[PDB]
Amino acid sequence: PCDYPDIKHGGLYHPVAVGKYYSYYCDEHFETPSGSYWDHIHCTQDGWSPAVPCLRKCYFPYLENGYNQNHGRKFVQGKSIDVACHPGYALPKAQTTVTCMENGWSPTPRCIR
Amino acid sequence: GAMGRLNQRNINELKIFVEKAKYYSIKLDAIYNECTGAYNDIMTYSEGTFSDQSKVNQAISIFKKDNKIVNKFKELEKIIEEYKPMFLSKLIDDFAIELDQAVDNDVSNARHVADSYKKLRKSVVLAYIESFDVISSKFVDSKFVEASKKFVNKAKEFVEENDLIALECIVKTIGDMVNDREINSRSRYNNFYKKEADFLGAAVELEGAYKAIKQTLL
Ligand SMILES: [Zn+2]
Repeated sequence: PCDYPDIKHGGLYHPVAVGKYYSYYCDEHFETPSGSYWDHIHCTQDGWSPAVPCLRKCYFPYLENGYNQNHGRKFVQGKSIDVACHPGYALPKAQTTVTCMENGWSPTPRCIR
Repeated sequence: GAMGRLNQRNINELKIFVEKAKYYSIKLDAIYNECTGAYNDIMTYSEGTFSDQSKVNQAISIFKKDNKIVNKFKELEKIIEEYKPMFLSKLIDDFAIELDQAVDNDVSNARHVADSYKKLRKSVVLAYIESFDVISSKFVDSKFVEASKKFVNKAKEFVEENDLIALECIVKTIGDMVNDREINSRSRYNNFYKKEADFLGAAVELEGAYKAIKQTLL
């Protein structure tokens, strides 16, 4: 009922039936819904129970000519943050909000001229 | 009367300069925008917390890609080479080598590249002010040399606060002067940059001298 699982951005420590479970890890820049490097993937009713097993983490960069209170802070997929630049510089396309996503920040945070 | 003829040569050798360097801020902004990502990543991961060598390497890839950034620096020297030979030529050549010898995964190596870029950028701005300086220096109207000295001085202080904002302001302001356009003393950045107000004041004093010379030739 739950065929082989593939941990996008991770893998298994090492056909299946409901109730069985396998331990899995996340690659360097991802963590688990619990915030850990590892956890169980559980064969359930609606497939594997951690639907999305590994979730990306984003560190907010230092921004040349930016307000940089937030530089270094860590965010997790789905988390956003208010970006602002010094007068003369600006986030592109008049945007003000950047969002941590599977492949990283979107859009990328930078103060342009 | 043979003084007028010389004041005109001055005014002319200045208008030529301003026209040739007209696009200076616009090309440095271009460079800045293409590089602000890389320099950001390098500063982020040269801070002692965590490191992404892939990122710190893509940073280096953006600088060296097609020897383009270096080339865009060479274009800006070409404009000011006439006025101030081998100001920048040394520091551009130096910067190109550092990027070649840039070693993969060495973060202290990257951060040297970032600091060198950030210096080379300021140097490019200073070379505009230096080129202005050598031209206004040769003016026989003394009141203009006095104003020009003060303008150079306040210009350089504005650069040390912020090089790209100082330059766009210096280029806009002198472009206004030689085009007989009124110079506004009111800040264009809501007084965020502390050096603007006094530079604009020097720019008004220089307008006055410039406007005094032009009336000699009527
Ligand atoms: Zn810091």
